[PDB]
Amino acid sequence: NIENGVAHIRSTFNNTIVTITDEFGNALSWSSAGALGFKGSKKSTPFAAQMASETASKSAMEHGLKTVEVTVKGPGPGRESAIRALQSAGLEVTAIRDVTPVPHNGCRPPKRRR
Amino acid sequence: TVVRKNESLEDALRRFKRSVSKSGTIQEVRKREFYEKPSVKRKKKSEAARKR
Amino acid sequence: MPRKGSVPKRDVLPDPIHNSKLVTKLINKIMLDGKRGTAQRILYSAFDLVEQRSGRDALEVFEEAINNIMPVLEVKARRVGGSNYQVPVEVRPERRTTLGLRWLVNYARLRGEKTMEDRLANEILDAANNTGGAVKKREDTHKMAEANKAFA
Amino acid sequence: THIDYKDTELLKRFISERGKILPRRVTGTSAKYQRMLTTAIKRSRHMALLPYVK
RNA sequence: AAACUUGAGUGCAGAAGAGGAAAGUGGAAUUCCAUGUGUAGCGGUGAAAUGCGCAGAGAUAUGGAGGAACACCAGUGGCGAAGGCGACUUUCUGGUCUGUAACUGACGCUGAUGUGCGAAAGCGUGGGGAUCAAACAGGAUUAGAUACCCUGGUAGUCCACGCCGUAAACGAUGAGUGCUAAGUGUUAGGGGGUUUCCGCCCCUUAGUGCUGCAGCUAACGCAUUAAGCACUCCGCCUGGGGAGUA
Repeated sequence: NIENGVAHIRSTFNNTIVTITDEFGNALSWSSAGALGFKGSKKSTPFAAQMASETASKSAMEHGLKTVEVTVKGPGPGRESAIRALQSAGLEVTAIRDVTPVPHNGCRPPKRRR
Repeated sequence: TVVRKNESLEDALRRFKRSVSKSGTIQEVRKREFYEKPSVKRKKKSEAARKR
Repeated sequence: MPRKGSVPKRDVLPDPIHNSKLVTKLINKIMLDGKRGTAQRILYSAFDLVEQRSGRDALEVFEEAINNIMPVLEVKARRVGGSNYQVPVEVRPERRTTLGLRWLVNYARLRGEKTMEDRLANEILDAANNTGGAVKKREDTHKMAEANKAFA
Repeated sequence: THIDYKDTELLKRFISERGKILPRRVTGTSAKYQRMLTTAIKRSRHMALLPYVK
């Protein structure tokens, strides 16, 4: 359990969310932008990803899982600023993947916004 | 899905920023933010082809 | 002409006593209502008490006191509408010099004593010892521009 | 000639670096080659000789 | 009453195609459920709130069920009379184009009345119901709302069978056949010429675009895909409202 894991981020258009887990995903720790006193619409900032990443990573503490090999799963503004701020914790980011859900034209998306 | 090692993190990003821009992820989900009408994408693709 | 380009900034004349440009710029800002002599006499009697309450000569003490006044980040408002509209922007070196002189005088005028014989020199030794009232609003700018750091 | 859907090696230089199709704009093939290709690349996606995404 | 072969049609030989219909197969995503692990928010906006969560939410991982569509290829590309048609496979079936000239010998064109197809939204009888979503409910905005925005949501959206027969159903241009500068992309062939170690060049046929003379137009513009020059036939107009109404 020590120094082996998968880091999941999915920054949407709001509220960059990060959950770090082991290599066979079991949700070791997680944090958000709402868990740092960002109430609303400040969460869609790269500066919100500057603190939300390591405050789940450094407050994991159960096994010393200190490698991540992060996974990106969202179109957001704080996308690459959550892995740049992950080496502020310094956890040897070794395999970056953009695993985002892309449909094969499957379902009907919602209405246009006037 | 590309592994980048034997370097820093500020150079693996430079690989990853252009390994996403040369992919149908960001231009695909920006297209499907809202349902467009089934005859206005045929003109949207026509404007994105006549300009090339 | 502030839209043809930039205005050509002009030269000043340094002080005869301290041999310093920074002293004369302090003379011009404490010069209330064009009175050169009646304000310069007060500055020439507001660094003797500096040199009385500290053995060092005041030309060292002046440029040591203003470094606890001069901030490194400030707020310039950009018209973004519904956003925060408060961008933390660093300070150009000309405004870096001026805005320290501004806070040093504007809070020297709000003390208990009436004479600027010792209204000025008390706040200088406070700024020399990194305390007082003109220092504590630099930290107020460094708790405002450094709180909204999402616009670097 | 005609593209057979088992001949993977000549057929996987046309697949993308994730599993997509390169257009003939960037590959440089002709018109009728590209659509005789695409009915063979998609029978090879169905029998797991090539993925849909990697 | 005969004779002819160009028009028209059948042969023979090649092609190209999201042309239809029926039955199978497949993957990503959405939603819901079950479970593991795990902890305070998630969601949403110009800002918030309604809503959801401590009866474990979201996030993450595996598995399941179900409905709907078919990313990339994908292009001022292809096919069809139009509406239209986009995963893949098989069966059944329609049309066009090219080339050869064997054959039939004007068999042609247009077409009132008639008879059939005809997007969506509708309606009927049943199914199915995942997303989306009129009506409807609630929260914000505003000067004000029944609008815009947000949460939720029914008919519908989907299938089968009968209807309905209307659209800015538009190239706002009926069909057929000739004739009249050129230049240029591209699609489906054919004959050449080198040869290419499969790639060009020239000529021609049928599509599909963009430029542009003559000519035409009231002007914009159109211009071998005419709105040019002709001939045939059909539909239709003759001031605006009243009215596509009694």
